[PDB]
Amino acid sequence: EEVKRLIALYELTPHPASGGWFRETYRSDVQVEAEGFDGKRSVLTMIYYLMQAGQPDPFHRVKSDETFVHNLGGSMKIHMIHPDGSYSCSILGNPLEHPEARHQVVVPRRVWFAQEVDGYCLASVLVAPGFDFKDFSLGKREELIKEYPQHRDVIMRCTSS
Amino acid sequence: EEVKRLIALYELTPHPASGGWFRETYRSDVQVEAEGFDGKRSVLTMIYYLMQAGQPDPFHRVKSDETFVHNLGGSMKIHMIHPDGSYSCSILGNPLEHPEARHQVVVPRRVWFAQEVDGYCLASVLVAPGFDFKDFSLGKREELIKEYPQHRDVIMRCTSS
Repeated sequence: EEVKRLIALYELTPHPASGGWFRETYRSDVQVEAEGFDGKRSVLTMIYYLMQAGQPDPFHRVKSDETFVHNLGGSMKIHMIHPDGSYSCSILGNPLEHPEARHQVVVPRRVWFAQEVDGYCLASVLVAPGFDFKDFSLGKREELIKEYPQHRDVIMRCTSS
Repeated sequence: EEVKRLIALYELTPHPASGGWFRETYRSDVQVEAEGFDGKRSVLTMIYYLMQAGQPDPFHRVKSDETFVHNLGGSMKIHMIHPDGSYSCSILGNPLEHPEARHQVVVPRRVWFAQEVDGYCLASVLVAPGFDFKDFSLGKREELIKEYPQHRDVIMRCTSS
């Protein structure tokens, strides 16, 4: 597989909280303070992230804008549920093959998001201020359905029991 | 051309200080203070940047790490001259086609750098702290040769008279 060659070359490993493969490749020396964050943070972090068909990356949330950039493969569907209860969907990919896709997608801070692919996709994902486990939340199925009953179907598909 | 379709779709325009095509697509709301910068700065900025054969992007320098990410096309050669006078070269591209190329390249703050391609390349380029004209320097041919006489050849090729 091309997938296996990519995993070997970029030295990726299974992601604890999801279905894909990852590695953190960069973490900035420069540290900054920001309102709403508990303590100092790196200004920027970057990973590789690779996904396959059949396993969604379940709903999750952070305190920073998160920037997705397309490297190789098919399209990636990014689901979003905003604070006011509205839902949207952005397509990450190559517009020369898929006219409504784009090479860059930014998901706004504090939005609940999840993703799925039809083939495989290799992306680079960045966050600023930089990633810290204290700023991260994994979504709970029953709590999400309680808050957003109008989105039961998509929530069921992109969460664990 | 595929190049012309890309310019139209992503709405790019000629870059003032170089040979390629660009547009700033993202600029973070969050502002931070950092030692060595004159005043507050955005935490992160992003552009698209597209290059063609025959025109180099001439030597230049900034105060932040700069992160290159490969989207489409052939390989891109990134020349670097470090503060201690040493020279290095990184290849941005797809290792499935070009075994020594990589999809991500980070150039360290305060390094003089330039680039060239053999075909065409579309990349996404990010900087943190975010870009501000007061942090930017365009290299002068005679001043660069005075400081780094051992690198006369490459300097001649990647600067204007």
